[PDB]
Amino acid sequence: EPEPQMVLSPLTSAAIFLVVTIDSGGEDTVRDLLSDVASLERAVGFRAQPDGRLSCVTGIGSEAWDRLFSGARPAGLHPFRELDGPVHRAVATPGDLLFHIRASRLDLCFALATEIMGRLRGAVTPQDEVHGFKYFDERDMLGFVDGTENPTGAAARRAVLVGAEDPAFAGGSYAVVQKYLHDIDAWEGLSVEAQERVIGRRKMTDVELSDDVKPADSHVALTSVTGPDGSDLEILRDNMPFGSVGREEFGTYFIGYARTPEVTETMLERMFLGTASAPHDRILDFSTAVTGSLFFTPAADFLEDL
Ligand code: HEM
Ligand SMILES: [Mg+2]
Repeated sequence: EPEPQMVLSPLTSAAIFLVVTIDSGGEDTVRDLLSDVASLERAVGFRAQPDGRLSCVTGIGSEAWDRLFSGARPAGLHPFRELDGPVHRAVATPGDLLFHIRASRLDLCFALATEIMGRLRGAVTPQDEVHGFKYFDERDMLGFVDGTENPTGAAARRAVLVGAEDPAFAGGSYAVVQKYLHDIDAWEGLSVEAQERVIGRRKMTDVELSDDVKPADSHVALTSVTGPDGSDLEILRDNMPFGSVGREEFGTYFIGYARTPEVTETMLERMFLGTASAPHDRILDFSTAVTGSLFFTPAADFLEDL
C-alpha cells in the first residue's frame, strides 16, 4: 500500500506555510532534504508527543517536478491557472516547494521550519512565509466558523488521495494555496444578516441557511459542486488566519487538498468567473488573493526512496 503524507491531520491550532523556489543548481540539495523530511518531522515532534501533533506535508510544483525528477509525472500536475474574472482575479505566483507545517503550538512548527530551511540554505529562495493561528472556536478572520463541512474519515480519504485513476502516484494529493487579505473595514460595515448572506451560514450558531434563503452568490452555494453522476465533489481545507495588527493586515491562508486539481479549480472558476445565477462569490468583495500556487504532495514512500 502507498503510505500518504499527513494530509488528513487531526485539528491543529498553529501552522507555518513556507513556499520557496529552487535556485539554479539547488536540485541536488532539495532531493537530499526531501528524503529526510519525515526523519526531521519525527526528530522535532517525538519529544513533544502526544499533544504536539506536529506534521509536515511537502508539496512539489509542476516546473520544479520536471527539474527534480525524470519519467512519469502526476496526471493533473500543472502550474496554477490564473483566473481573470470581470471583477476579481486569482493571480498565479511562483512556488516550487510547499511545506505545510501544523502542530498544536507555533514553536514546534517553527523548530521544524528552522531544520528544513537550515538544510536548504543556498539552494532555495523564500517566496512566502505565513504563521497561522486558529481562533479558540475555529473562527476565521471574518468571524465565521471555518472547517465545518470538511469531509471526515473515509469520505476525506476518497476526496483527497490519488487512487487507481493515476496508479503510479497513488497516495498523493494536490494542494492549492492562496493567501487572501480581507478588507475588514468593508466587512464590519455589513450587518450580521448581510454577512450571513455572503457566507451562506448563520454567524454565531454555524447552521447552514435554508435552500430558499441561501443566495446563489453566497460562498457555500458557489463551492457546493456535484459531479455528472450526482456525487458531492469535496475538498479538504485547513484555512488559517494570519496577520499584522500594525500593518492592518488581516488574512486567510487558504489551502485545499483534492485527489485531482479539477475539483478545486471548478470551485475557483465558480468563485472568480461565476455562473448563470451568480456574477461571482460575494466573499471576494471582501477578500483579495495575493498568491496562488498548485503543488503535488507525493506519497511519503515516494519521498523516502529518493
Ligand atoms: C477567501 C478566504 C476563504 C474563507 C475566509 C472561507 C471561509 C469559509 C467558510 C466560513 C465556510 C463555511 C463553513 C465551512 O468551512 O464549511 C467555507 C466553506 C467552504 N469553502 Fe471557503 N473560504 C475561503 C476560500 C475558499 C476557496 C478559495 C475555496 C475553494 C477553492 C473554498 C471552498 C470551500 C468549500 C468547499 C466549503 C464547504 C462548502 C459546503 O459544501 O458546504 N473556500 N469557507
Ligand atoms: Mg481598512
